Amino acid sequence: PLDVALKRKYYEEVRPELIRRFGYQNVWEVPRLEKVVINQGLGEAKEDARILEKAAQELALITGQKPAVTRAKKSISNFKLRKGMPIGLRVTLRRDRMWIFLEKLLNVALPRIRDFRGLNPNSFDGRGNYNLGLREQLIFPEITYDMVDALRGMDIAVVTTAETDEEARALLELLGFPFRK
Amino acid sequence: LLLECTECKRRNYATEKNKRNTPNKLELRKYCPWCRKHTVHREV
Amino acid sequence: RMKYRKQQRGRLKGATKGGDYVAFGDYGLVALEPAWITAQQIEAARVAMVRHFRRGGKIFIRIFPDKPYTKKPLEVRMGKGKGNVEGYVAVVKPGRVMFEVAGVTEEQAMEALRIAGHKLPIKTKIVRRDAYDEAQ
Amino acid sequence: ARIAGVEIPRNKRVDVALTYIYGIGKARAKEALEKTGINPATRVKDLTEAEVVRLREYVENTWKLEGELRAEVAANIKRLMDIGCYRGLRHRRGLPVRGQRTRTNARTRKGPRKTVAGKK
Amino acid sequence: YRLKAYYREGEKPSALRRAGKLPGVMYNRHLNRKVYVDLVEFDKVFRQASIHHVIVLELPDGQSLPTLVRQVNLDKRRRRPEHVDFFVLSD
Amino acid sequence: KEGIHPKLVPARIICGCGNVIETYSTKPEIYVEVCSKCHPFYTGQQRFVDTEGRVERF
Amino acid sequence: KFRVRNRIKRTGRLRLSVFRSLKHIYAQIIDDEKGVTLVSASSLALKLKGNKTEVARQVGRALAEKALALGIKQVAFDRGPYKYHGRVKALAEGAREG
RNA sequence: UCCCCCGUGCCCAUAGCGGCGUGGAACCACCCGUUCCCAUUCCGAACACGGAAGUGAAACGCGCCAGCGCCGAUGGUACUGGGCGGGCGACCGCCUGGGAGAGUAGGUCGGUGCGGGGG
RNA sequence: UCGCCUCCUAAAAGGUAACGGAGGCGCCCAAAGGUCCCCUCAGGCGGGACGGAAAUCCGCCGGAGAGCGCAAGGGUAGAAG
Ligand SMILES: [Mg+2]
Ligand SMILES: [Mg+2]
Ligand SMILES: [Mg+2]
Ligand SMILES: [Mg+2]
Ligand SMILES: [Mg+2]
Ligand SMILES: [Mg+2]
Ligand SMILES: [Mg+2]
Ligand SMILES: [Mg+2]
Ligand SMILES: [Mg+2]
Ligand SMILES: [Mg+2]
Ligand SMILES: [Mg+2]
Ligand SMILES: [Mg+2]
Ligand SMILES: [Mg+2]
Ligand SMILES: [Mg+2]
Ligand SMILES: [Mg+2]
Ligand SMILES: [Mg+2]
Ligand SMILES: [Mg+2]
Ligand SMILES: [Mg+2]
Ligand SMILES: [Mg+2]
Ligand SMILES: [Mg+2]
Repeated sequence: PLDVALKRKYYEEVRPELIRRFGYQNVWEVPRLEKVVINQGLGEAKEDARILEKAAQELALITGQKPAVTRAKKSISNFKLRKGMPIGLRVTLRRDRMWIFLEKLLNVALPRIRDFRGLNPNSFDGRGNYNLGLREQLIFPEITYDMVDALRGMDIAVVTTAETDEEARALLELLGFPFRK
Repeated sequence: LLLECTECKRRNYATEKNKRNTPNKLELRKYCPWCRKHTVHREV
Repeated sequence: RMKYRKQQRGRLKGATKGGDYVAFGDYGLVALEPAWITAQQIEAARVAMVRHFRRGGKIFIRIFPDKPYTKKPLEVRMGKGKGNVEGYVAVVKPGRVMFEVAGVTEEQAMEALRIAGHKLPIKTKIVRRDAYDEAQ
Repeated sequence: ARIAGVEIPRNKRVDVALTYIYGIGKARAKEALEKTGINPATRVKDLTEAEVVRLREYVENTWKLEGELRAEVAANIKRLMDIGCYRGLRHRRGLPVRGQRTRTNARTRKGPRKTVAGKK
Repeated sequence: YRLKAYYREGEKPSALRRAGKLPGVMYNRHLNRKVYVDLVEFDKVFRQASIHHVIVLELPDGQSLPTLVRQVNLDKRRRRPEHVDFFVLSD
Repeated sequence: KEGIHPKLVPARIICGCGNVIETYSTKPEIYVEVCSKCHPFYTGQQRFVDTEGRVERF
Repeated sequence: KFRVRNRIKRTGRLRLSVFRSLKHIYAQIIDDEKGVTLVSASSLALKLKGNKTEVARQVGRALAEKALALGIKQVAFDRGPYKYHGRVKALAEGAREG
C-alpha cells in the first residue's frame, strides 16, 4: 500500500536520524531509496524443451512485479548461447513495491540464509549502490521446496541517492540491513 | 526464387524475389495493378 | 609485425621531421645524407659499438627498420618481389640522429661512433651533447 | 516444514527425518524427539506446527549444526593444516589418517584409479 | 649572462644567415620585435647558459632587457641554430 | 501496473518465534520459520588452551 | 538526455514550438530561414487555473486567434519531447488540420 | 531603457569537461499521487495525467577558477606554383612569389538574435 | 588474369597505367523494406549467487574508438544502430 511499515520507519526515524547524524542541510540531501533490481542470470536454453520461464513467475510471485526477459547483448561461444535472445531475467522495483519487497527481504528473508553471519560491507565502493547476491532463492516467505525444480539464485542491487558509500551505509544499516564486522 | 504476384485469378504479375525456405507459401501483398486499383496479389 | 606491407620505395626527399636533435644519452651519430639504413647495418654498427666498448653503456638505436625492402630473385617482371632480402630498412633522411651512446666517456664514444659510421653507408657527424631542449 | 538450514523432510517418519538435517543422526533423532516430547513415529506430512517449532527450539538452540558445526569441522581441518601435524598433513594431500594402510586400499580418500604404473 | 643583439626591421632572414646572424624574436605579452643576435656569440652564450638561465639582451637603443631564451629552431640538416626567440621577462 | 499482475494482497506474516510482520505479498496467509529473534545468539566455541587446561593439569 | 529532436525533422516553415511545463504551457510560431518568433501564448499567464488539458486547449484557441490576427494559415507542429497527448492542441483557426 | 527567468535559433568548444558559490517572489525542475488519458519486452524510473503540501538537495540557470581541454598569433623554417643552376648519383643550392604543421607568447569558461513572464 | 566493388599507387578537381600493393561479389532480406514512437553504443572503473578475464544486473566516466548481413572506404547516435 502506501503505508509500508519499512517506509514508515524510514520516514519517521531514519531521515531525522541521518540528519542528526551527518548535519545535513536539506531534506532531499538525505539518501533516499529509489531502486531495487533483481537479476537472474540463467543461461539455460538447451534442447529437449528447456523452457524455464517458470522462474519468471516465481520471481514475480516473490516481488509483486512481472520481470522481463532480457536478451543477451554480446554473443560469446564459451557458454553456448548466442545470437541475442534466450534468457536473462530482470525486475526493477521502485516506490512502495520496492518498500514492500524490502519488508519481505530484510526482516523475513535474510533472517534465512543457510549460515548468514551477515552481509558484505565492502560491497558499496564509491557510488550509492549496495549490491548483494543470493545463493538460494527460496529463503523468501513465499516459495518453499514444492514450487520449483532447481535452485535459482538471484542477485539484488539497491541504489540510493547517496554520493558516497558511507552515506548509503548509514542509510541501509538503519533501514534494517545487518552487516559483518 | 524469383516469384511474381498475380492479381487474384487475374493479370498483373508484380514480380518480387522470395527467399523460399524462409517464409513464402501464399505470399500475400496488397499491390496496385495496371487495372482495377488495389487487390491481394498472391504469388505465382 | 602488422598491417600489410610490401611497401613502395617512396623518395628520400627533404629532411625536417627527418632530423631534430639528440634526446637520449650523451653522444650521437647523426647522418649527413639520405640513405636506406638496413636492419643489417643497424645490427652491424650496434655490435661494432657494444663490442668496442665491451659490456659498456647504453646504445640507443633511435631508428627502426619499418620498410620492407624488396628484391626479385634474379628474374624478369611479374609482380612485386618476394620481399625482405636482408629484411627491413629504416628510411633515414639527413640530420637524423641514428645512434646515441650514454654515459661512456668521450674516448670510447668517439672511437665507437666512428666505427658505427664506418659500417653505415652514410657520411656522418658525431654530436657531443647540449642540443635542443624545452624545459624551464 | 523446514527445520534447520532449510533441510525439509516430507512423508517420512520423524525420527529418521531429523537425520537429513546435518549434525543430527539416528541417535540424536531417537533422543531429542521424546526429549522435547513428541511421539517419534509420526509421519512429517502430518506434523503439528506447534510440535514442529517445539522440536526446532531444541534443534537449533542446543547443539551446533549445518553451517555453525560444518564450518568448525572445516576450520578444524584448516587448523590441522598448520605447520605440519601428521593429521593436518595428509589432509593437505588427501591421504589416510587414522592408521589406514594405503599400499593397496584407500580408494575413498584417494580416487578414479590413476593406473599409470607398471614395469616391463 | 649579458648578450648584444640588434633590431631586424624586416630584412631577409636568408640574408641574415648569409651574413652569419642568427635571427630571432624578442617577445612576451608586452612587446614583439624581430631581432637578430649574432650567432658567433650566441653559440657561446647558449651552450654555456641553457634555457634555465636568464639572458639579458642589450639592444641598439640602450635597453638591457632581461629574457629567458625560449625556443630555438635548429637547422634540421646542416647542424646549427636556425632561429631563436626570446621570452622577454616581465616585471 | 498493467493487465497481468500478482495482485499483492495485504498479508500478515506470522513466525514460529512469535513476530508478526504486516506486509504486502501474494498468498495473504503466510508463516515462516525464523525472522528476528535470532540476533546475537547461541553457542560459541571453547578455545584451545582453555579446553586443554580444562582437561588436565600437573 | 532527451536528445529527441523532432525539431530538425521540420524544414517546412512556420514551426509551432510548444513547451509543456509543470505549471504552464507555452507555444510560439517561429519562422525558419530567419529565426524570428512571430506569435506566442502562455497558458497560466493568460487565463484559467491549472486544469491543464482544458487550459492547454484554450491556449491553443488563443494562439490560433493570434495567428489569424496576422493571417497565417499553414504551420507545422514541434517540441520533440511532445508525445502528442493530453497536452492538446486540437484546434480550429489554424489550417494545418492539426 | 537595463539587469532576472523562460522558451527558441545563429556562430559552431575562444563558448566543452571538471572544479569552486549562488538561485527559489516568480518562472523551471525535483517533487505528492496513478483515480483520469496514455504508460513501460519489468518499473507513472522514462512517457503521461492530476496536483500543488515541501525543496533547490540533484537537474538547470547565473557568477569566479585554468586543472584538463579548445583556440592560438608575431616571427622563422618546411613545402611549393614559376624561373635558373649544381649533383655520374641519392639529391641539393639560388632567385621569385605564396606559405604551413607542430611549437612558443598568449587568448578563453561565451558572444548573439527573436517572442513571452517578471522588479 | 579476363566482368563488377573498395582503398592505395593517383602527383589536395576529375580521370590515369603496369603480370604494382591489399581485399571482396556472382548474393541476401517479407522485415535486414516503409512509416510512427521510443532508447543509446563499445569500452574502462568499481560492485554483484552459480556467473569466463567480456554472459545478465546496478552505478559513474564514457562523442563515437560500438553497430550498420557481407570486403574496404565514405558516413553515422541531432541515426543510417
Ligand atoms: Mg527460374
Ligand atoms: Mg596407518
Ligand atoms: Mg523544438
Ligand atoms: Mg556557445
Ligand atoms: Mg577544480
Ligand atoms: Mg551557496
Ligand atoms: Mg515560490
Ligand atoms: Mg528541464
Ligand atoms: Mg544544486
Ligand atoms: Mg598551432
Ligand atoms: Mg602556424
Ligand atoms: Mg575556462
Ligand atoms: Mg566566454
Ligand atoms: Mg582525386
Ligand atoms: Mg534499416
Ligand atoms: Mg561486480
Ligand atoms: Mg555478477
Ligand atoms: Mg559505430
Ligand atoms: Mg558478401
Ligand atoms: Mg560511411
